[PDB]
Amino acid sequence: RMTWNFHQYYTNRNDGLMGKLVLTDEEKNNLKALRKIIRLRTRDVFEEAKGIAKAVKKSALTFEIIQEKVSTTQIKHLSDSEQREVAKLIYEMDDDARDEFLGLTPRFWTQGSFQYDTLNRPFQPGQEMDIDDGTYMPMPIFESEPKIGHSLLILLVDASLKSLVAENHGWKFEAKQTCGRIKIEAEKTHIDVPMYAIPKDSENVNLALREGDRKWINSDPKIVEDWFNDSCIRIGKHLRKVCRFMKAWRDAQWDVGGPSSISLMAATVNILDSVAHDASDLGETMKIIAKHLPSEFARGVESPDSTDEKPLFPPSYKHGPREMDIMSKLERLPEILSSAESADSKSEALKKINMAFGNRVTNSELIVLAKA
Ligand SMILES: Nc1ncnc2c1ncn2[C@@H]1O[C@H](COP(=O)(O)OP(=O)(O)OP(=O)(O)O)C[C@H]1O
Ligand SMILES: Nc1ncnc2c1ncn2[C@@H]1O[C@H](COP(=O)(O)OP(=O)(O)OP(=O)(O)O)C[C@H]1O
Ligand SMILES: [Mg+2]
Repeated sequence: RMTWNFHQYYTNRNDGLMGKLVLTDEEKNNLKALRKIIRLRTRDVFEEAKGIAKAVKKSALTFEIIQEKVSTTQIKHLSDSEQREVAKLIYEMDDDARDEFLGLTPRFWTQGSFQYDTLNRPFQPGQEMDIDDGTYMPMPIFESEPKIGHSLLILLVDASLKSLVAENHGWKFEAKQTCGRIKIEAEKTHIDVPMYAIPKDSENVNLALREGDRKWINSDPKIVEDWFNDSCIRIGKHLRKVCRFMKAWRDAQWDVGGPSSISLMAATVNILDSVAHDASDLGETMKIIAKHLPSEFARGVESPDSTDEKPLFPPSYKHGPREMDIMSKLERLPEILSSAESADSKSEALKKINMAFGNRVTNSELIVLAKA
């Protein structure tokens, strides 16, 4: 009953997979420095725009003079039509709207894998690590439209990010449906900035959407943060590790694409909550996760936010080529792991398990002969 054991292959912080995935302190500090840069500029742009609104409260300035004031701020890094729109929105505000804007100071909170500590070093060329830093606009509760304006809020956050891109060589701006993004290719890094409306201080946490039908959706990122932290407490310290490993698998199997990180987390928590496993052998634990993921994904992976009816990964009847590919690779994973376990030699064991996680771990002495 001889096997190969991979517990150190997975967990070793020198040169096992944890060692290869976890950011160095310098890398983490660089991301925190990037976050601060964005936060300070967003703060500044809002103070600048408020200064113009303050002037208009004092005196009903002409549109031309408001434009001139806009053009001397960071908003100058938007397009001509975008600057005109900002000036027009400030010109068009009634007294109550203007007073609400003059009271607005954006707040910030990091979400995603930087926040709950599952951010992996990227693997393939082109792949990037990111930090997701949300900007929050405290304002009165609204049903349909806020008393400051979706359009103005997005223009000002865009102005912030674009002003930074203009000042930093090798930085590039990208608009997404749920965020503005600064990409820094040479640093294999981007920062995503989702924007939320919240009350002036979960049902009233509203994510801004860039294009389409709905300008807002109720999506409180703290629901996911709290669910995952609670899950780590409930299941144990290995949950963060196996979530990292499943994301590393995804990065190795797909250059571009694959299932979302949050779908992997949700399915893995469901499996570990409901299936016996042993944290002293994370090789066996990974095999157990891999055996059960196909069924989790085939039925559709539900969001931990119960108010979100949209699945994190759709059920089988809604699959196209991409979802079919994901199912195929999920089905292959337990077979890869099983073959690695019974390989003829340590070097073949390493070669095989690296077909799941990529050729990152090279130290075959992390794999030891065992019985199972
Ligand atoms: N479909 C979704 N439903 C609800 N929240 C989502 C969804 N996709 C992303 N989020 C929110 O955004 C956060 C960041 O997402 P994302 O960058 O995809 O994951 P992550 O956990 O940061 O993993 P990576 O390490 O970046 O791959 C996590 C969650 O609070
Ligand atoms: N409820 C939500 N639904 C979707 N995305 C969300 C939600 N809440 C926050 N986000 C933001 O979306 C970001 C990742 O979304 P996504 O648009 O899938 O980027 P991606 O994973 O690079 O894929 P694409 O760039 O869209 O192909 C991370 C997070 O900051
Ligand atoms: Mg992220």
